[PDB]
Amino acid sequence: SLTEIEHLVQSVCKSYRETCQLRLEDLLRQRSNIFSREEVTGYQRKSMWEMWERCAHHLTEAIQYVVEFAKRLSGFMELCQNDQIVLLKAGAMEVVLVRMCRAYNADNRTVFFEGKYGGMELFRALGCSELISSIFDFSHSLSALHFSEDEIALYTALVLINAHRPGLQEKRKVEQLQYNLELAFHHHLCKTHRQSILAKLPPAGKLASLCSQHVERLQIFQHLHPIV
Amino acid sequence: TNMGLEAIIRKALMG
Ligand SMILES: C[C@@H]1CC[C@@]2(OC1)O[C@H]1C[C@H]3[C@@H]4CC[C@H]5C[C@@H](O)CC[C@]5(C)[C@H]4C[C@@H](O)[C@]3(C)[C@H]1[C@@H]2C
Repeated sequence: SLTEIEHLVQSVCKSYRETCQLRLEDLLRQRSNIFSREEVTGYQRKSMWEMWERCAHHLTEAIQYVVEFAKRLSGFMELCQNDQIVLLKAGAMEVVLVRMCRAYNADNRTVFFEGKYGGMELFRALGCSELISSIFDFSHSLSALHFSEDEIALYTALVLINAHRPGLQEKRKVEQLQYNLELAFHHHLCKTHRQSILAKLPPAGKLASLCSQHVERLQIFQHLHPIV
Repeated sequence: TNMGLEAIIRKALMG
């Protein structure tokens, strides 16, 4: 029924609100709170390992909160563990980078990072200017579309719930979950007159891979660096 | 297919 589709939309939004780490209103309220030049210089003078370690902890924390998101979605716990692991492996870092747009301010090209807004410059010590620039771009393109909370909650669910990921054992059970979300998302977009937004979405697979690679690298090499 | 992420995700799925 119509209210049944409406139920699932509000419940995906609920699950998103509960697992999104920081509230949008807090993020929006803190736009004026910007790192000073002194504070920028502090981050830039950190060792490459110090800065990577911090950001990998954040990236890790983000992935865990996407897992919590997935756990609350309708049929996810009912899938076999193998499928749960396949969907989250293939999908979580992409969800993380889409969530990231909410902490991005497109007016001043800054992002909320450890309690204040800062630009690309903050992340010089990472030694990956191109990756940082690309992620800022992706965030900029996402913010421009001016997602509702519902749009993000539903779109990120669809990033996860995908019956096309290699190595599922129960494709059909994923397909039903994916279709149900598609049906719900389609109704919501139609009633809001937002059908066209998903045509405009910037490519996220490559970037997410590189974030995932870096996370893997830091854990792999942790014994050649100071105790965490 | 990255093994770093799988470990985080496995650990997170418990409990
Ligand atoms: C390669 C670099 C490493 C550092 C960084 O950018 C990418 O990693 C990025 C991953 C981001 C988080 C993703 C989840 C978001 C959920 C959302 O509801 C609220 C904001 C959250 C917590 C984001 C904050 C942001 O500062 C980050 C740590 C970015 C950081 C600037």
